[PDB]
Amino acid sequence: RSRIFKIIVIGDSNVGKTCLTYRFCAGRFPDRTEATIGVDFRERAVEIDGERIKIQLWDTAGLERFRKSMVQHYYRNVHAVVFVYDMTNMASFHSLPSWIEECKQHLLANDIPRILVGNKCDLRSAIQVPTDLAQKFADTHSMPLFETSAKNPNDNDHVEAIFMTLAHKLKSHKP
Amino acid sequence: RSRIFKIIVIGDSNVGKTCLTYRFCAGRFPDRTEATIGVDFRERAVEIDGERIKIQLWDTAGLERFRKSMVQHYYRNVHAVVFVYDMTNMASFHSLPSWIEECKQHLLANDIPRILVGNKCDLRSAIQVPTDLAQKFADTHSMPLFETSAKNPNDNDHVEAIFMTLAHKLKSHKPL
Amino acid sequence: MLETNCLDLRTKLQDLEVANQTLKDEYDALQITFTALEEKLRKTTEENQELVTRWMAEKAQEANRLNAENEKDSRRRQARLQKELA
Amino acid sequence: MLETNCLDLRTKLQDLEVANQTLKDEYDALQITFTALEEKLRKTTEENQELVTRWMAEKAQEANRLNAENEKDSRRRQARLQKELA
Ligand SMILES: Nc1nc2c(ncn2[C@@H]2O[C@H](COP(=O)(O)OP(=O)(O)OP(=O)(O)O)[C@@H](O)[C@H]2O)c(=O)[nH]1
Ligand SMILES: Nc1nc2c(ncn2[C@@H]2O[C@H](COP(=O)(O)OP(=O)(O)OP(=O)(O)O)[C@@H](O)[C@H]2O)c(=O)[nH]1
Ligand SMILES: [Mg+2]
Ligand SMILES: [Mg+2]
Repeated sequence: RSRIFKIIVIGDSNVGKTCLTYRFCAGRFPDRTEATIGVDFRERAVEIDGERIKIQLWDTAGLERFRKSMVQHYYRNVHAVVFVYDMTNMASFHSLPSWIEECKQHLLANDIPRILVGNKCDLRSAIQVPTDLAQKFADTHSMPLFETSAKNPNDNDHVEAIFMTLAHKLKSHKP
Repeated sequence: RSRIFKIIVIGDSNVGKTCLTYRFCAGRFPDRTEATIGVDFRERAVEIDGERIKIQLWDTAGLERFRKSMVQHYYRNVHAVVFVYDMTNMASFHSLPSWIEECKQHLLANDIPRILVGNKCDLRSAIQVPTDLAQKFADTHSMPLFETSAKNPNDNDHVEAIFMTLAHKLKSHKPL
Repeated sequence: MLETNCLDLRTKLQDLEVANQTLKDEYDALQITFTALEEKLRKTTEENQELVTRWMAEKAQEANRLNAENEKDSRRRQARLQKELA
Repeated sequence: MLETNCLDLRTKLQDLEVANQTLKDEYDALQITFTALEEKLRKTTEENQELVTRWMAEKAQEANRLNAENEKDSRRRQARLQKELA
């Protein structure tokens, strides 16, 4: 009865895709990370309404050379798309339109949920992307905004709450 | 429920360890090979004298940088050792004593069988290692010799017969 | 030598020597010593490209397998649901 | 010339003092232009080492897990074999 949800994680290198996905699946911060090559797969079984759901996260590569022939594979039968930037890096945020264009060119359906996540919110003194800027971007693209920290998983929007909210939204096929 | 026999395959780069082991387990010649990195694992279930046995071949790397800090893993709980050289490459035959010495320093029991396999016997016009040299080597070290071809698997000593004979000896705990 | 004379040509003799310690020979020398450097560089680069290409290809094959498995499971679920509607 | 004069020697000396500094220009333009290529090589070799080290680390972990798995299956099997005797 265990159904699967393929959720891909997309974004510039070093915004924290590996740390976020690992934080959700392992329940700890990575001892050490390296640039993801190709993709890494992390899964977590959870229960929602007594039904068993496997949240299958694809931790994609942000470097061009390390994602070069993978994008078709990322987008095949994807159930949801998570875009990620670094709250302390404005350039990672200005990248989102190109990530969105890639998504729009590779999706095979018009009803696949997308969400927007700002990471490293623990780095308050070095934040470059104010909430209202991110919020407007998110709203005008029909995406919820989350501001979060893989390093400190209970700060602002809880890391657990992001993927669990998304999984609840997928399971019940609700807005 | 099935016994697993761990059999490692050791020798210089390019002697054809990947091709031999892939030949035994997949029953084909590789579409292409590249230098093995670390190790490749290939398995084949067979039936010997009524019993199902899983033959687990460790296709090791022959390049120094690709086997770094792996040897402890190669030799942990090994059941048999296959040394391989290229019959068209005398240098790969001359490496055999150092491979033996590595084995000796890392084997944890004195009763693990070892065998010697010369590969690429199909390249008859380029062979550098005469049978009698290799035979004397194998005898003095208490190893059977086989001269085989992963590419043409029924030439001289059949590739299948090699690993099957070994697996029979392991299953019986019989001499070579 | 506040006033140079003809014997100060024995100092030009010194310069026709200190020069030919480098003059011409060292050019053709370093040219080939570092036409060999270009080769080790391009070989190390080639090696990098082979490594990354091989890694990426394995990842692509793994992502393909996992997609196919997800698909198998999805067909199971839908088939079960169709059995249930009956 | 069949008989060299001072004019001959002089214009020769000027021509050579031209080609010499030309060659010095072409030597000083390779004396460090390859000293940098050195650094590019160092960098690419370092990259190569990083990649091979991460790949080899993954293989070491996978071999370790497989040995533990084999051992686990051996103990389990002999556990059934011990159960049957009772
Ligand atoms: N302070 C802080 N640092 C973080 C956080 N998340 C990730 N980082 C750091 O950001 C750097 C990049 O992290 P990764 O997860 O490796 O980056 P990535 O997005 O997966 O990058 P690629 O795999 O190359 O695409 C690392 O140094 C992390 O430690 C966070 O929530 N807070
Ligand atoms: N003619 C002929 N060529 C062979 C045979 N076996 C292997 N080769 C070739 O020898 C080359 C080396 O083959 P591999 O099997 O990859 O060598 P290896 O021992 O696994 O090398 P490493 O993984 O680097 O240790 C390849 O080009 C093979 O095609 C054979 O039986 N006959
Ligand atoms: Mg990553
Ligand atoms: Mg190999």
